[PDB]
Amino acid sequence: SLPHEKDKPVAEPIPICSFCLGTKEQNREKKPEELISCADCGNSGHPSCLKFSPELTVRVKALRWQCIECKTCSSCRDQGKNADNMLFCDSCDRGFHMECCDPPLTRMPKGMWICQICRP
Amino acid sequence: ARTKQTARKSTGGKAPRKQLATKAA
Ligand SMILES: [Zn+2]
Ligand SMILES: [Zn+2]
Ligand SMILES: [Zn+2]
Ligand SMILES: [Zn+2]
Repeated sequence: SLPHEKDKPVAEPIPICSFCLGTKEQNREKKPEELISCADCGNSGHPSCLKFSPELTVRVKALRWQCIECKTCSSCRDQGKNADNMLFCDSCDRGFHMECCDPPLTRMPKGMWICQICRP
Repeated sequence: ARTKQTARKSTGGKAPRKQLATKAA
């Protein structure tokens, strides 16, 4: 929904789960499950292999979702030296550097964390 | 909270790339 998300083209999806090597026809429980695919690299995974809740799955499927390694901070659009400590929203899975949150964070939030776009 | 680092660990490792290639072939 962000302007810079409506604007970056989407890479061709790979129709194989990077984690279990199944397709949309077979996840780890040998049942069909649609894949989610990274908009930048095209790699895909079952939501069940990504450990996404059903609610989070619905939301990321409607967004320009990025995999763990491709994730860029939604504020500064960078990864940078602090990329490994980038927070992932538990509602939309967007990434934010702690220093790029509104308000900026000095310490890691405890428990489930929802980003500045998602909180009412 | 979830970070890139902790998500990498909690999710579990990806399958071997060579096996992902023999699948896609
Ligand atoms: Zn899978
Ligand atoms: Zn990616
Ligand atoms: Zn940032
Ligand atoms: Zn969010």
